[PDB]
Amino acid sequence: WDTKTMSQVANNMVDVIPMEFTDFIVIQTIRDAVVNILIHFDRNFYQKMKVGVNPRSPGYFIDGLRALVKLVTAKYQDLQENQRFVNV
Amino acid sequence: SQIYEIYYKAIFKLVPEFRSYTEPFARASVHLYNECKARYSTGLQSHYLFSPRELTRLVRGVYTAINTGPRQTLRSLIRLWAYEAWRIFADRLVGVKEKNSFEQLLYETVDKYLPNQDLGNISSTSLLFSGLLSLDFKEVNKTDLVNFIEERFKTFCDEELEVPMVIHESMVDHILRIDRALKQVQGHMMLIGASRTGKTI
Amino acid sequence: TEYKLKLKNLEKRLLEELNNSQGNMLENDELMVTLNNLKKEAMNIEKKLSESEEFFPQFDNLVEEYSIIGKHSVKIFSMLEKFGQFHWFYGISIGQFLSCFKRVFIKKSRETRTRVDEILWLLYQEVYCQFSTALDKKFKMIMAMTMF
Amino acid sequence: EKERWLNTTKQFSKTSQELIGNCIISSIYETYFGHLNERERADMLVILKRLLGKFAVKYDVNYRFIDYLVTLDEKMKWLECGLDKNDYFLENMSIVMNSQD
Repeated sequence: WDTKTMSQVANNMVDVIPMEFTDFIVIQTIRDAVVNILIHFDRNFYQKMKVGVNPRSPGYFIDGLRALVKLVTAKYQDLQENQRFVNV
Repeated sequence: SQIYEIYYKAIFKLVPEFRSYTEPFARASVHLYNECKARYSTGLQSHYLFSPRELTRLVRGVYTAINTGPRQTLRSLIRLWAYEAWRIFADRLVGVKEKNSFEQLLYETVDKYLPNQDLGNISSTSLLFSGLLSLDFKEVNKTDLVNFIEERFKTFCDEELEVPMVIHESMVDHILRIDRALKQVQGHMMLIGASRTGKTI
Repeated sequence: TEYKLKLKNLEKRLLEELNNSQGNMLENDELMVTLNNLKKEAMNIEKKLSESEEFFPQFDNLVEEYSIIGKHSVKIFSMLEKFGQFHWFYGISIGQFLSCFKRVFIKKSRETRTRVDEILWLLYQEVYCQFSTALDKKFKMIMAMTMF
Repeated sequence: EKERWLNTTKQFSKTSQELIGNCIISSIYETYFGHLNERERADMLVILKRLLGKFAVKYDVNYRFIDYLVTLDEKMKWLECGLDKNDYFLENMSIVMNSQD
């Protein structure tokens, strides 16, 4: 999967926007920074761990993205619940 | 070159206005071939194996795209030849270095035998020929194909197996390749998707 | 984690008790002692965090000497595992290695007596003493030379 | 004095801006770290943490995957069913149980 294609898929995955706040170091979008982190980690993972004459291709990337969405939604819900409790 | 010039003559009975361009198209097709077998040999990959059968496939693809295509201008003809040359020679290539090598080789061949300034981006991502949208096999716009694929993929996801995925730039070109493969009579094709690329889907 | 769970529990108890006992008087001092006990049980979390800010770096500094020990331990175990590879009787497990490594401190306790260096060398000595018996003279001397 | 204890309201905002990087670390664990050794996991953890540091993303400094994603009740249930003491085995069990898409 070409890095451009990976970024396209990651951008269409995090179209849900539970997150907020700035990019301290200048595109300059939050989700773009997150997907760049994920892409670089996928590349470094395939570079460091797996031994072999370059046969494999990113499959952990998709599952990681989906699990990240799931977990972020759960965490936003729980955090709002806690904040509401303490506010009342 | 002589045999395939005769082939190009025989297929250019559908567009006699370019009867003078029957020879340069053959030589170029041969020159491309002569280079494609030289640069990409069995030393690089086990499947870099070319033959006159590829030239026959190229002529056949040119004829198939003309016989069910609108009136072809010189630009349309050379871009059609380029599309089929890509689909026959370069789809089997591996890595990126070698794909750019073939792209520049196509540019060199065209510059050698077809002197024209009407060319655009000859890369496989810019020229797209599909019989899906148009009634005929015609070069269409990018955004048109993207929207068409999205709207058809929604229904394909609702009727058949439910699978969410992201339509990206490479998916369109690969879908076009699979379409031109499944359209011809004796359609057979093997995909080397390492995994999760969704060759199956 | 336990005091955080109990903190949420006590917050919920207090809140649910405030809806009913708002009209009661003399409840003042009772809720006073309640929330004061809560104040102390929360300053307990504060204390544990404060001492954690001092404890975690000590841990991250102590890990290095014991990793210096662990490298040698795992290489000796790899040697003994290759012994097991060569012949079927020289097999060796992790449990025996860990037991032999524990025996070293019992010996020092009885002795009553740079600590890292001495304990590493005691590891070597005890490994030789314990695992020399299940080998034949050839491999006895092989292990001796290799561990030296 | 309880009016004073209300300051966790201001602490919330600081605790929130880091949940993004924390969920990043957790998803990367769940997906990749399943088939990695202790040393391998530590090394890839350091790599991911420095990638998060080079980017403008907050993440919890005192971060423990186990404490972050497992609840105390499940952490008790697993051990009660016979899971080993190794933090490595706890991480493995948590990966097995939590995500099951």
